[PDB]
Amino acid sequence: SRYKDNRPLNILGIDISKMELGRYNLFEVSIFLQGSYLNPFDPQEIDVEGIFEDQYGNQYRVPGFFYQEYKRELKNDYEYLVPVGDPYFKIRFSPINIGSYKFFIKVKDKTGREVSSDKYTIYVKESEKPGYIRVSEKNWRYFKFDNGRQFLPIGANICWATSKGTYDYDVWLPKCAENGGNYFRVWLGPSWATFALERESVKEYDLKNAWKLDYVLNLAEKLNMYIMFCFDSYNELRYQKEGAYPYWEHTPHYEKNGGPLKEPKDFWTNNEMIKYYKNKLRYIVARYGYSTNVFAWEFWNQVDIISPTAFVIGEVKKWHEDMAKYLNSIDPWKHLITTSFAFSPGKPEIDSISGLNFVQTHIYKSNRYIDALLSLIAYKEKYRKPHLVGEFGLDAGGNDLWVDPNGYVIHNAIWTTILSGASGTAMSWWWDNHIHPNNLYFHYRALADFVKDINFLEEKFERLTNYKFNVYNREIKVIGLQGKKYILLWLYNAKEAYQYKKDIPNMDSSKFLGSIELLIKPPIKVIYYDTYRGEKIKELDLDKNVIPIIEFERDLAIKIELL
Ligand SMILES: OC[C@H]1O[C@@H](O[C@H]2[C@H](O)[C@H](O)[C@H](O[C@H]3[C@H](O)[C@H](O)[C@H](O[C@H]4[C@H](O)[C@H](O)[C@H](O)O[C@@H]4CO)O[C@@H]3CO)O[C@@H]2CO)[C@@H](O)[C@@H](O)[C@@H]1O
Ligand SMILES: OC[C@H]1O[C@@H](O)[C@@H](O)[C@@H](O)[C@@H]1O
Repeated sequence: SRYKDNRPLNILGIDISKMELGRYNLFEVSIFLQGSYLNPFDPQEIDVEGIFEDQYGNQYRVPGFFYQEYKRELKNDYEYLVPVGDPYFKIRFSPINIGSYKFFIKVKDKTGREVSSDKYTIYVKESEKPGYIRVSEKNWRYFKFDNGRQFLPIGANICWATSKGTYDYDVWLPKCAENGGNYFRVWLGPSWATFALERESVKEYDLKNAWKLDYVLNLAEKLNMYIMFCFDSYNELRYQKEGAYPYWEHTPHYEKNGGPLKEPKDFWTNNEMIKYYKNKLRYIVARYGYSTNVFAWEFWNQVDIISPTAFVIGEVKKWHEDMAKYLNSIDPWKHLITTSFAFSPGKPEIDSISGLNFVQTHIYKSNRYIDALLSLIAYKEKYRKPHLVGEFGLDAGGNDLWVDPNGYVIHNAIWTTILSGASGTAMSWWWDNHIHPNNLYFHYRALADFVKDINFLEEKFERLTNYKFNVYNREIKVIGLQGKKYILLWLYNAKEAYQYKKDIPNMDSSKFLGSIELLIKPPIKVIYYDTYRGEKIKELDLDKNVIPIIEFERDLAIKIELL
C-alpha cells in the first residue's frame, strides 16, 4: 500500500494532450486527484473512468490507470529509470469515428463518494492509420485492419530485453521493421520479464516496467509494428522440482511471497486471485487498449505445461471462457484474444472457445519440421479462425545457435508457413542471441518482398494438390498455394534443406532442372525468385501449363500470374 490516500475525493486538475487529433491517434488525459484508497490499481478502492461519445451515438467507457513518470538513462550496460514528479492518473483514448467527441471524467472511491468533471469537446480529423486488427470477414484464415487492408504478420518473438531494457528495442525493432517486419511478441510475466506488471505483487503493478512497455509500444507505433502482449507464462505456475525454467517458488502469486495461492492449482478458482487478475486486465486495457499497435491479448504462454498438479482442463477452459468474456466486455476497442500451448497440436477443448479469436502453434522440432508444419496447419483449419505459428525453432534447448548460424531453419519455416495457409510467418525464438547478432533479418525481407503485392484476402488460396512433378536428378518437394489470380510455389531440395553447414547460396542459376505441370489455363507469367537475395532471377511468359524449374541449390520461390 505504498500509494495510499485518505482524503475526501476531489479532482484537483486535468491536463488534455490535444484538442484536435487524427483517427485512431492517442488522446491522453492526465488527472491529479485526492481521495480515499489503499491501492490505486484496485477499482474497488478507486475507480477512474473517462466517458467518451462521438456524434454517432457510440459511447466509450475507458478505465483510467495509475501512472508514474520516469526519465530513462543507460548506465554503461543497464537501463536506469529515474522517477519524475508525483504519480497521478491517466486516461488514454483513441477515436474510431472522425468528427466531434464529448467526454467527461468520473471518479468513485471506497467511501461511495462520486465526483465528475464537466463535459469537454474534442475534434477528430482523418488520418493515415488503418485501424485495429481483426479477423478477416472475407477469409477466416487471415487478419485485416479496420480499413480492410490485410494484416499479414511477419516478424519474430522479441519477448524481453537484456539489462539494457528499452535500449535493446531501440536496436532490434528498427532492424526488424526495415527488413519487412511488422510483428513481435512481448512477455508481461513472469516477474523477471522486462515488462512484468506483477513484479513484486499480484495486487499492485510495477510502474517502471509499465513505463518501459509504454516506450516499446510507442516505438512500434513509429515503426508500424504490431505487438502480441502475453500476459502470463507457464513458469509462474510450475514447481522447481518440475524443471523447464520453473518459477512458482519465486512468483508473487505464491503465499510464501505475499500472494493468495497455496499452490498453483488454485489460480483457476481462488476468488482473491481471480479478482486481482481482473484488476490486472482492467489495468492493461486502461494503459494500452487505446493502441492500434496492440495486435492481440494473449492470456498464457504455454498454459498446458504449468505444473501437472495445477492443470485441470475443465477449470482452465472455464477460466479462459470467463476471462475472454470479461476482457472483451471492458475493452472498448475489442482487441483480438488468444492463448497458447507447448503441445504443438494444442488443446481442442480450449482452442475451440469462441472468445479466443485465433489459434496458435508452438513447435520445436529438429527433423522433418517442414512436414510437421504443413500437417499442423492442415489440422487446425478445423477451427475456422486464423492460425499463427507463434513460436518455432529447431530445439527448445537452443541447438539452433550453434548448428544453424545462417538461419536456414527460420528460412524454411517462414516460407513453409506462409505458403501453407497460416496467417503469417512462423515466429522464431532467439531474437537476442541469434537473429540479431547473426543479422538474419534478410530472410524476412526476401519473404516480405515476395508476398508484398499479393492480397491474401481475395485470392481464395487453396493448398496446391494436383500437380505433376517431372524432376530426375534430385528429390525436390513443393509447397504451394493456388488462388484466383496467383499460384505461389516454394520448392526445396529435401537433401539440402536440412543441411546447415554450407554458405548462403550465391546462385548463378541458368540451367534447366525439371518441370511442374499445373491445372491452369494459359497464358501465364512465371517469376523465379531468389529467396536469399530477395530478388527476381528470371521472368517467363508461357502458353502451356508446363512450368520449367531452373536449377537451385536449396530452395526456390516461383510466383505464377494467371492471365
Ligand atoms: O535470460 C533471461 C531469462 O531467461 C529465462 O529462461 C528462458 C530461456 O532463456 C529461453 O529463452 C526459454 O525459451 C523458451 C520459452 O519458454 C518458450 O515459450 C518455449 O518454451 C519451452 C519451455 O521453456 C521449455 O523449454 C519446454 O521444455 O519447451 C518449451 C517449448 O515447447 O520455448 C523457448 C525455447 O526453449 O524461455 C525461458 C523462460 O521460459 C529465465 O532463465 C530467466 O531467469 C532469465 O532471467
Ligand atoms: O541492442 C541489442 C544488443 O546490441 C549489441 O550490439 C550490444 O550492444 C548488446 O549489449 C545489446 O543488448
